[PDB]
Amino acid sequence: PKMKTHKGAKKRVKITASGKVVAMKTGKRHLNWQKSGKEIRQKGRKFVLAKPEAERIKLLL
Amino acid sequence: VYQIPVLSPSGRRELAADLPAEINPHLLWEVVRWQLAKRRRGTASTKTRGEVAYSGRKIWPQKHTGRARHGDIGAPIFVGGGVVFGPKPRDYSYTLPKKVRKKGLAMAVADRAREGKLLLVEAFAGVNGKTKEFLAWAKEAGLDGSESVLLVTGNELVRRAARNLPWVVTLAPEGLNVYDIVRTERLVMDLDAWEVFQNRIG
Amino acid sequence: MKLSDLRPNPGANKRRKRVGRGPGSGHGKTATRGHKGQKSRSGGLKDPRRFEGGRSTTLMRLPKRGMQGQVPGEIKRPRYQGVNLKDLARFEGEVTPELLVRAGLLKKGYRLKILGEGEAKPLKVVAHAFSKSALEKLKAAGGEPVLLEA
Amino acid sequence: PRAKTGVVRRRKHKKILKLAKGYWGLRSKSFRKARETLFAAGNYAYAHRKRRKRDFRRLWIVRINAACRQHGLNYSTFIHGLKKAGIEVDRKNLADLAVREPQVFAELVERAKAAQG
RNA sequence: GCGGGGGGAACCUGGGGAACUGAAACAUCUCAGUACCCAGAGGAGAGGAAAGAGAAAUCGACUCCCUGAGUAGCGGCGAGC
RNA sequence: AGCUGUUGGGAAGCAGCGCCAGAGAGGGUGAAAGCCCCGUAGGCGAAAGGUGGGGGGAUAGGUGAGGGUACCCGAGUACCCCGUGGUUCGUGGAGCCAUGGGGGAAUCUGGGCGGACCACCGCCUAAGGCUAAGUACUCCGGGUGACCGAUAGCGCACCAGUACCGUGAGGGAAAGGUGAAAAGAACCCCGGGAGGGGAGUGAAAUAGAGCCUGAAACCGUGGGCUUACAAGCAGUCACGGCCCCGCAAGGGGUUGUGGCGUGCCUAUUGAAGCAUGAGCCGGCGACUCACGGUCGUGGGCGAGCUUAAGCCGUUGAGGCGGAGGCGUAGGGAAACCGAGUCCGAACAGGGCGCAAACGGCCCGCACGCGGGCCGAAAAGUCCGCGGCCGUGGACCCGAAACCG
RNA sequence: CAGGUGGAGCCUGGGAGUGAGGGCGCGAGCGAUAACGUCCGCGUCCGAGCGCGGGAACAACCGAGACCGCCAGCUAAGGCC
RNA sequence: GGGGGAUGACCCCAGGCGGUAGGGGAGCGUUCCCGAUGCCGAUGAAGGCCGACCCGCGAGGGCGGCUGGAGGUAAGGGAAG
RNA sequence: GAAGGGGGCCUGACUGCGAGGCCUGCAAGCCGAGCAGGGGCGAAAGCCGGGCCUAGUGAACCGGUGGUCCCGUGUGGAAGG
Ligand SMILES: [Mg+2]
Ligand SMILES: [Mg+2]
Ligand SMILES: [Mg+2]
Ligand SMILES: [Mg+2]
Ligand SMILES: [Mg+2]
Ligand SMILES: [Mg+2]
Ligand SMILES: [Mg+2]
Ligand SMILES: [Mg+2]
Ligand SMILES: [Mg+2]
Ligand SMILES: [Mg+2]
Ligand SMILES: [Mg+2]
Ligand SMILES: [Mg+2]
Ligand SMILES: [Mg+2]
Ligand SMILES: [Mg+2]
Ligand SMILES: [Mg+2]
Ligand SMILES: [Mg+2]
Ligand SMILES: [Mg+2]
Ligand SMILES: [Mg+2]
Ligand SMILES: [Mg+2]
Ligand SMILES: [Mg+2]
Ligand SMILES: [Mg+2]
Ligand SMILES: [Mg+2]
Ligand SMILES: [Mg+2]
Ligand SMILES: [Mg+2]
Ligand SMILES: [Mg+2]
Ligand SMILES: [Mg+2]
Ligand SMILES: [Mg+2]
Ligand SMILES: [Mg+2]
Ligand SMILES: [Mg+2]
Ligand SMILES: [Mg+2]
Ligand SMILES: [Mg+2]
Ligand SMILES: [Mg+2]
Ligand SMILES: [Mg+2]
Ligand SMILES: [Mg+2]
Ligand SMILES: [Mg+2]
Ligand SMILES: [Mg+2]
Ligand SMILES: [Mg+2]
Ligand SMILES: [Mg+2]
Ligand SMILES: [Mg+2]
Ligand SMILES: [Mg+2]
Ligand SMILES: [Mg+2]
Ligand SMILES: [Mg+2]
Ligand SMILES: [Mg+2]
Ligand SMILES: [Mg+2]
Ligand SMILES: [Mg+2]
Ligand SMILES: [Mg+2]
Ligand SMILES: [Mg+2]
Ligand SMILES: [Mg+2]
Ligand SMILES: [Mg+2]
Ligand SMILES: [Mg+2]
Ligand SMILES: [Mg+2]
Ligand SMILES: [Mg+2]
Ligand SMILES: [Mg+2]
Ligand SMILES: [Mg+2]
Ligand SMILES: [Mg+2]
Ligand SMILES: [Mg+2]
Ligand SMILES: [Mg+2]
Ligand SMILES: [Mg+2]
Ligand SMILES: [Mg+2]
Ligand SMILES: [Mg+2]
Ligand SMILES: [Mg+2]
Ligand SMILES: [Mg+2]
Ligand SMILES: [Mg+2]
Ligand SMILES: [Mg+2]
Ligand SMILES: [Mg+2]
Ligand SMILES: [Mg+2]
Ligand SMILES: [Mg+2]
Ligand SMILES: [Mg+2]
Ligand SMILES: [Mg+2]
Ligand SMILES: [Mg+2]
Ligand SMILES: [Mg+2]
Ligand SMILES: [Mg+2]
Ligand SMILES: [Mg+2]
Ligand SMILES: [Mg+2]
Ligand SMILES: [Mg+2]
Ligand SMILES: [Mg+2]
Ligand SMILES: [Mg+2]
Ligand SMILES: [Mg+2]
Ligand SMILES: [Mg+2]
Ligand SMILES: [Mg+2]
Ligand SMILES: [Mg+2]
Ligand SMILES: [Mg+2]
Ligand SMILES: [Mg+2]
Ligand SMILES: [Mg+2]
Ligand SMILES: [Mg+2]
Ligand SMILES: [Mg+2]
Ligand SMILES: [Mg+2]
Ligand SMILES: [Mg+2]
Ligand SMILES: [Mg+2]
Ligand SMILES: [Mg+2]
Ligand SMILES: [Mg+2]
Ligand SMILES: [Mg+2]
Ligand SMILES: [Mg+2]
Ligand SMILES: [Mg+2]
Ligand SMILES: [Mg+2]
Ligand SMILES: [Mg+2]
Ligand SMILES: [Mg+2]
Ligand SMILES: [Mg+2]
Ligand SMILES: [Mg+2]
Ligand SMILES: [Mg+2]
Ligand SMILES: [Mg+2]
Ligand SMILES: [Mg+2]
Ligand SMILES: [Mg+2]
Ligand SMILES: [Mg+2]
Ligand SMILES: [Mg+2]
Ligand SMILES: [Mg+2]
Ligand SMILES: [Mg+2]
Ligand SMILES: [Mg+2]
Ligand SMILES: [Mg+2]
Ligand SMILES: [Mg+2]
Ligand SMILES: [Mg+2]
Ligand SMILES: [Mg+2]
Ligand SMILES: [Mg+2]
Ligand SMILES: [Mg+2]
Ligand SMILES: [Mg+2]
Ligand SMILES: [Mg+2]
Ligand SMILES: [Mg+2]
Ligand SMILES: [Mg+2]
Ligand SMILES: [Mg+2]
Ligand SMILES: [Mg+2]
Ligand SMILES: [Mg+2]
Ligand SMILES: [Mg+2]
Ligand SMILES: [Mg+2]
Ligand SMILES: [Mg+2]
Ligand SMILES: [Mg+2]
Ligand SMILES: [Mg+2]
Ligand SMILES: [Mg+2]
Ligand SMILES: [Mg+2]
Ligand SMILES: [Mg+2]
Ligand SMILES: [Mg+2]
Ligand SMILES: [Mg+2]
Ligand SMILES: [Mg+2]
Ligand SMILES: [Mg+2]
Ligand SMILES: [Mg+2]
Ligand SMILES: [Mg+2]
Ligand SMILES: [Mg+2]
Ligand SMILES: [Mg+2]
Ligand SMILES: [Mg+2]
Ligand SMILES: [Mg+2]
Ligand SMILES: [Mg+2]
Ligand SMILES: [Mg+2]
Ligand SMILES: [Mg+2]
Ligand SMILES: [Mg+2]
Ligand SMILES: [Mg+2]
Ligand SMILES: [Mg+2]
Ligand SMILES: [Mg+2]
Ligand SMILES: [Mg+2]
Ligand SMILES: [Mg+2]
Ligand SMILES: [Mg+2]
Ligand SMILES: [Mg+2]
Ligand SMILES: [Mg+2]
Ligand SMILES: [Mg+2]
Ligand SMILES: [Mg+2]
Ligand SMILES: [Mg+2]
Ligand SMILES: [Mg+2]
Ligand SMILES: [Mg+2]
Ligand SMILES: [Mg+2]
Ligand SMILES: [Mg+2]
Ligand SMILES: [Mg+2]
Ligand SMILES: [Mg+2]
Ligand SMILES: [Mg+2]
Ligand SMILES: [Mg+2]
Ligand SMILES: [Mg+2]
Ligand SMILES: [Mg+2]
Ligand SMILES: [Mg+2]
Ligand SMILES: [Mg+2]
Ligand SMILES: [Mg+2]
Ligand SMILES: [Mg+2]
Ligand SMILES: [Mg+2]
Ligand SMILES: [Mg+2]
Ligand SMILES: [Mg+2]
Ligand SMILES: [Mg+2]
Ligand SMILES: [Mg+2]
Ligand SMILES: [Mg+2]
Ligand SMILES: [Mg+2]
Ligand SMILES: [Mg+2]
Ligand SMILES: [Mg+2]
Ligand SMILES: [Mg+2]
Ligand SMILES: [Mg+2]
Ligand SMILES: [Mg+2]
Ligand SMILES: [Mg+2]
Ligand SMILES: [Mg+2]
Ligand SMILES: [Mg+2]
Ligand SMILES: [Mg+2]
Ligand SMILES: [Mg+2]
Ligand SMILES: [Mg+2]
Ligand SMILES: [Mg+2]
Ligand SMILES: [Mg+2]
Ligand SMILES: [Mg+2]
Ligand SMILES: [Mg+2]
Ligand SMILES: [Mg+2]
Ligand SMILES: [Mg+2]
Ligand SMILES: [Mg+2]
Ligand SMILES: [Mg+2]
Ligand SMILES: [Mg+2]
Ligand SMILES: [Mg+2]
Ligand SMILES: [Mg+2]
Ligand SMILES: [Mg+2]
Ligand SMILES: [Mg+2]
Ligand SMILES: [Mg+2]
Ligand SMILES: [Mg+2]
Ligand SMILES: [Mg+2]
Ligand SMILES: [Mg+2]
Repeated sequence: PKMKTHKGAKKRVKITASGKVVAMKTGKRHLNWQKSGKEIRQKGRKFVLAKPEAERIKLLL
Repeated sequence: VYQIPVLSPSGRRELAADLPAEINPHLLWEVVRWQLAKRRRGTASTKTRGEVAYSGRKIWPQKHTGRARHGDIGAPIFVGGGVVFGPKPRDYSYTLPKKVRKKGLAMAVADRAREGKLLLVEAFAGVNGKTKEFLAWAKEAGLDGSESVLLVTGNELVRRAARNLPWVVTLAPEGLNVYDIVRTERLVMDLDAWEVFQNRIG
Repeated sequence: MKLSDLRPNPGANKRRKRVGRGPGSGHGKTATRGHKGQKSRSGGLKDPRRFEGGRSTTLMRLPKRGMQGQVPGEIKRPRYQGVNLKDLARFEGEVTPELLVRAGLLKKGYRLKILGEGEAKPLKVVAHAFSKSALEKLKAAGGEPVLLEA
Repeated sequence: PRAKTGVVRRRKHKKILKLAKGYWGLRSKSFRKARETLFAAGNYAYAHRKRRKRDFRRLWIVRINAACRQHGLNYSTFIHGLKKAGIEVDRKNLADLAVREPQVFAELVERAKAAQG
């Protein structure tokens, strides 16, 4: 039957125009009473590598 | 292809047709595959170990019996047991691209014209649905039953007349299909049937 | 042309891979599954795209796309679809969001918004919204109304 | 359509059972014991074809090393003789010559020790 | 006086209603309102003529198919639904 | 609408001249028949019973405007609260519909709903009931099959839910075929019969009823070669003998001696292994299908590609159907903007994004240009094929168990 | 920076199997300067070369990488009563 | 692989060609469908039993004899119990 | 030739970023010039995005708290995000 999109994946991952899988950055909202401002600041998105191939495959649809 | 011979009681004129230049034997084959696929009845079935008649009871203990090791006798290892991966009813049809159905129908006719085995005719004259009457007209037209003919006409009576000839497959104009063209050596339509076929393509 | 003449082109019809037959077939006995355990077993493995063998997977990243929706559901609101100037450069006469569907660019559920990329044309273009770049690009040639009725 | 085993299996069994003609006991009656035996016979022949070449040369040598031992000579030297004598003949196989053509062998014995004595 | 009673392959509605299994353990969740038990109906049964939909000054009973859509959402926000 | 001749046990085969066809589907007839038989195309047919959704006809029933009055408009109901179910909603901001418990109205200025609540703006009139058709199924009858063909197909082609097993619920098999025709072997001989031998029937009797074909394991009788001082996975390579075929050279069979030689499968670092499995033979026995996905590949059409359900048509004829889907724009949680966008105070920086490929014919200066044309090719999309994946029993067999 | 055209290298993608190794040499730890012990490192072979020669016989020591045929020749290890 | 323009399946030339798990490529055969209102078939179908013969590397395909006594099915394709 | 000891002012235990790399199966971990804002110390050159360095640590989910633009299920709010 129709395959099912993985809502866990859809809620925390985005596929870009060129088929890249772009996720947020781990480890910045829970224990930072003081990590370097450089640390907490360097939290934009990143690109998963050769294994978004798998993430891609559970969103397809 | 343009050199197609019309046939009137006045004289064997010549009609010019658009008909594609070259044919695509693959596309032609693809249409035939489809035509014969869809008409498939898909009516072959078998019973799985769950659909067989036998009880679900385990046949012997499982240990110390000195015998082998089994559950129910409906298992495929057993003679008279279920059938693994056997056939079930299924639909062999698919939806071949319409733009392709056209093409193939066109090319199929073309190919016939390209070899001159195509012929348009008018009103016949050997109508009033009687095979002997048609058979008489057919003669005066060249069709001597030396090669198979696909007779395409809307006229009910002409078809009645030809139907029974072992060398004639007769068909209505809206029934034009490529498989029937390719089975039959000659292609014989009337004008009120070339018109419909003409509007089918394009 | 003849029935014994049809056939297709080389490929198009490959020969299925009949494995688990006899040796020198290439794939006999172990039927290409190679001895093994779980994967070679019938039902086989869990699901490679997710399962990582017991360790936490990459369900360890935190959703951002905050705003996942709540229970009454998606909120109705006008969806705008952008079509470029280069795209409608093929038309001459009018150009209405209605016509642009038939053409195969608009899509029926969306309102019209023409965008920059492309060069403008001296025609009357009816839409719901115009891009900065687009409003300018064509103001130098043709005229264009904004929509908001019914 | 259902393609039953039909006739195919009996045929393959007949083919091999025929190759196993004359074997001992079941090795010629049971398709299985027959096929096992043929495996063996298949490798033996192959190996024994490569060593039939050995077994003959071996024989030729013994035959020679005896005919020229009649004329006071080690096979080992005899061969060295012909090597230097330029005589790349003998082809060891051709020492039925030493048996069919004794005088022709004797003359070779002479040309043999003639060089390097 | 009239009627009921009991039976029928499957199909239908109602009253009840599991577990294995899945979650690579497990309890919420799943399997599943399934299997099954009971009552009732008929050639079908249910449903049906808005105290309805839900953003369009919109549509108009019910049933059924295609689509909408694996969307909207639900979810130890896990499996999955 | 067909007769003759011919071979044959048998003609429908072959041959010679014909004929029908709205009928050349098919099945029979001694073998292979349009025209012999039964049918087929095309027509026709109900006294009686059933049906009758179609045509007709009845009957029930139905149909007014304005003004005033405020009479009626479904109660343990709405409503609220507690406990739960249903919905995609698992207590969630939790509405809606349902309701076990408590409290408990109103009658158009009344009440319910639009996802807590309030306002506003709208929708609808709860607590009575019925309602064809489009839908589901297949005990039953029929028609079709790139469905099975007696280990298959239903468990059952055969007096099978039988024999048989079980206290019972229940379980549950095996088992088809002489011949065209019984013409199914009078009589005689051996025998108590059984059986056989002649005779006889037959085209055939190793078609004789334990009957079509009659494979293999397995058991015999006869013949050739071979063997009682030799020892081994039984073979193999050599030579030699003896037997057979052939003019011939050559080959077939057997085996005396010599050389070489650790079964098959499985599982293992490693097996002849004293590790697993197998007495042998025959038959059955395991990578599938659907729907999605992702690649590749054969084609169609390409800024487009394609229909779904249905409708019409149909000697196994196709066509229509544009709802819809994918693609043509991305970036952002979003508002939003957009070839850009997001972070940002930034006109830093960076993230993720946009950039028409060839030939050739036209021209602005000539060897391209600059942009266009003519069609090669192609983003994309559609169908087929193949690999693989997701979900399903998902390669087949096997538990200990759990629950009704 | 040069040589090196190789079943070399690199890039994008489809399909995998393996994730139980073992002997030997050399270098260490553990052990007893024990184990056909055990754990690493660098090599090699067996694995998959239980094919061929030598080592009496013998997966991994020596020789040597078996496409097929020959009643031809040269050799390797090892041998030549 | 490089040649000789036959462009294959031709002749040259030179190289590679042990192999388990596995990847890839070509083929053989079985059942069924189109090819079939056809063709083979009683002067003998399928199946069976021989063969020292022919073709193919091989899976196999022929051919001939005996048995059998009514079916079988090319070339080229298509689908799988 | 300070990273050690003493004192003076100060809070860069900054905000917005980040070329390029280290490491690396993933996810992480690490170093970092430079630009901008607004600063600190210094005459200046300049240094400053904690500590001579290498341990002092915890993905995601679920919630709490303070902000802020953003969404707010007919609409304005509100609930909740
Ligand atoms: Mg710190
Ligand atoms: Mg059963
Ligand atoms: Mg039963
Ligand atoms: Mg069962
Ligand atoms: Mg049971
Ligand atoms: Mg036993
Ligand atoms: Mg049975
Ligand atoms: Mg069965
Ligand atoms: Mg398919
Ligand atoms: Mg279809
Ligand atoms: Mg259709
Ligand atoms: Mg006909
Ligand atoms: Mg293949
Ligand atoms: Mg392979
Ligand atoms: Mg292999
Ligand atoms: Mg594999
Ligand atoms: Mg195994
Ligand atoms: Mg293992
Ligand atoms: Mg194992
Ligand atoms: Mg299983
Ligand atoms: Mg499993
Ligand atoms: Mg753990
Ligand atoms: Mg089989
Ligand atoms: Mg022999
Ligand atoms: Mg040699
Ligand atoms: Mg020499
Ligand atoms: Mg009743
Ligand atoms: Mg009843
Ligand atoms: Mg009852
Ligand atoms: Mg119920
Ligand atoms: Mg129920
Ligand atoms: Mg009840
Ligand atoms: Mg219930
Ligand atoms: Mg449970
Ligand atoms: Mg699962
Ligand atoms: Mg579980
Ligand atoms: Mg589990
Ligand atoms: Mg457990
Ligand atoms: Mg449920
Ligand atoms: Mg009942
Ligand atoms: Mg009905
Ligand atoms: Mg009804
Ligand atoms: Mg009702
Ligand atoms: Mg009403
Ligand atoms: Mg109404
Ligand atoms: Mg939440
Ligand atoms: Mg559910
Ligand atoms: Mg006669
Ligand atoms: Mg006759
Ligand atoms: Mg005739
Ligand atoms: Mg007919
Ligand atoms: Mg006969
Ligand atoms: Mg017959
Ligand atoms: Mg005939
Ligand atoms: Mg014939
Ligand atoms: Mg007939
Ligand atoms: Mg005749
Ligand atoms: Mg009729
Ligand atoms: Mg009558
Ligand atoms: Mg009638
Ligand atoms: Mg009547
Ligand atoms: Mg009526
Ligand atoms: Mg009426
Ligand atoms: Mg009236
Ligand atoms: Mg009134
Ligand atoms: Mg009034
Ligand atoms: Mg009311
Ligand atoms: Mg309420
Ligand atoms: Mg309330
Ligand atoms: Mg409540
Ligand atoms: Mg609930
Ligand atoms: Mg919860
Ligand atoms: Mg919630
Ligand atoms: Mg709720
Ligand atoms: Mg609830
Ligand atoms: Mg409310
Ligand atoms: Mg309520
Ligand atoms: Mg209540
Ligand atoms: Mg009111
Ligand atoms: Mg409402
Ligand atoms: Mg609201
Ligand atoms: Mg409340
Ligand atoms: Mg309403
Ligand atoms: Mg009512
Ligand atoms: Mg009703
Ligand atoms: Mg029936
Ligand atoms: Mg069959
Ligand atoms: Mg049959
Ligand atoms: Mg039987
Ligand atoms: Mg049976
Ligand atoms: Mg049989
Ligand atoms: Mg039945
Ligand atoms: Mg049975
Ligand atoms: Mg019976
Ligand atoms: Mg009993
Ligand atoms: Mg009994
Ligand atoms: Mg029988
Ligand atoms: Mg009979
Ligand atoms: Mg008969
Ligand atoms: Mg007597
Ligand atoms: Mg007798
Ligand atoms: Mg007799
Ligand atoms: Mg006679
Ligand atoms: Mg006879
Ligand atoms: Mg007799
Ligand atoms: Mg016989
Ligand atoms: Mg017999
Ligand atoms: Mg017979
Ligand atoms: Mg018998
Ligand atoms: Mg017969
Ligand atoms: Mg018999
Ligand atoms: Mg004997
Ligand atoms: Mg002695
Ligand atoms: Mg002796
Ligand atoms: Mg002995
Ligand atoms: Mg021996
Ligand atoms: Mg001999
Ligand atoms: Mg001989
Ligand atoms: Mg010996
Ligand atoms: Mg021997
Ligand atoms: Mg020996
Ligand atoms: Mg084992
Ligand atoms: Mg072991
Ligand atoms: Mg072991
Ligand atoms: Mg033993
Ligand atoms: Mg043991
Ligand atoms: Mg053993
Ligand atoms: Mg074991
Ligand atoms: Mg085994
Ligand atoms: Mg045993
Ligand atoms: Mg036994
Ligand atoms: Mg067998
Ligand atoms: Mg698929
Ligand atoms: Mg695919
Ligand atoms: Mg119709
Ligand atoms: Mg897509
Ligand atoms: Mg967008
Ligand atoms: Mg987005
Ligand atoms: Mg901002
Ligand atoms: Mg901004
Ligand atoms: Mg910028
Ligand atoms: Mg960029
Ligand atoms: Mg193209
Ligand atoms: Mg394409
Ligand atoms: Mg599978
Ligand atoms: Mg089982
Ligand atoms: Mg119980
Ligand atoms: Mg270099
Ligand atoms: Mg390599
Ligand atoms: Mg690569
Ligand atoms: Mg891959
Ligand atoms: Mg492991
Ligand atoms: Mg390990
Ligand atoms: Mg190790
Ligand atoms: Mg190793
Ligand atoms: Mg090693
Ligand atoms: Mg050793
Ligand atoms: Mg040493
Ligand atoms: Mg040691
Ligand atoms: Mg060891
Ligand atoms: Mg070494
Ligand atoms: Mg291994
Ligand atoms: Mg070795
Ligand atoms: Mg090696
Ligand atoms: Mg060994
Ligand atoms: Mg050895
Ligand atoms: Mg040795
Ligand atoms: Mg050795
Ligand atoms: Mg080699
Ligand atoms: Mg070599
Ligand atoms: Mg030498
Ligand atoms: Mg030496
Ligand atoms: Mg020695
Ligand atoms: Mg070439
Ligand atoms: Mg070569
Ligand atoms: Mg190889
Ligand atoms: Mg390849
Ligand atoms: Mg084949
Ligand atoms: Mg046919
Ligand atoms: Mg004939
Ligand atoms: Mg005859
Ligand atoms: Mg014969
Ligand atoms: Mg057959
Ligand atoms: Mg043969
Ligand atoms: Mg035969
Ligand atoms: Mg005969
Ligand atoms: Mg055939
Ligand atoms: Mg055949
Ligand atoms: Mg074929
Ligand atoms: Mg099978
Ligand atoms: Mg200090
Ligand atoms: Mg200080
Ligand atoms: Mg970086
Ligand atoms: Mg750290
Ligand atoms: Mg520190
Ligand atoms: Mg969790
Ligand atoms: Mg929160
Ligand atoms: Mg949160
Ligand atoms: Mg707002
Ligand atoms: Mg709403
Ligand atoms: Mg609101
Ligand atoms: Mg909050
Ligand atoms: Mg907030």
